[PDB]
Amino acid sequence: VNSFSGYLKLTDNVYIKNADIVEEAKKVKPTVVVNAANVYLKHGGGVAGALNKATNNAMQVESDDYIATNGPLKVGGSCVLSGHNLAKHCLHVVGPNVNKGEDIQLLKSAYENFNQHEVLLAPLLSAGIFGADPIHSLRVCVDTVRTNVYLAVFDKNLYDKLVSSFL
Ligand SMILES: O=C1[C@H](Nc2ncnc3[nH]c4cc(F)ccc4c23)CCN1CCF
Repeated sequence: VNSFSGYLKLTDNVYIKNADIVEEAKKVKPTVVVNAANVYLKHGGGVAGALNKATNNAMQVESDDYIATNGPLKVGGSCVLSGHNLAKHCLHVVGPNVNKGEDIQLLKSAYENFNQHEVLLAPLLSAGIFGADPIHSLRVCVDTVRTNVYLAVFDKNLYDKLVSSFL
């Protein structure tokens, strides 16, 4: 039993809700919140900009030190950093950004990072400003993640479409 509330159950391990991931993280304080990161951990907009803003820019400060030490992530890769006031940990995961021409096949590799964590609160990878089809992202999530994932979808219209079209 966990503290996630109001989710629709899609499969044995995947759950979905129309929610602001920032507000959901602040309420649940999950062990792991997933960020929709880029390879430079520049949290300017989308989910990343919102999460970082909620940390009062502490996420960005920590991320800049991470990059200065380690260099950029790979597309499809991830790193574990602090969750600040939102979660114990933040798993920064880089899905391909279609608006940069990145290979959508890397979306499966991106979701594989979730399997290193027993339970996660997450957005749909490569959705929103990353330019991928969210219906496809949900399909890849369900077919790749085996651990327990609680998906927050900000847009109510998109949420209803994701549920109604789910196979
Ligand atoms: O709403 C969503 C889903 N992403 C989110 N899910 C949960 N919380 C979120 N907070 C955000 C804050 C932002 F500035 C930008 C995006 C999100 C977001 C996936 C695609 N989509 C439609 C429009 F992008």
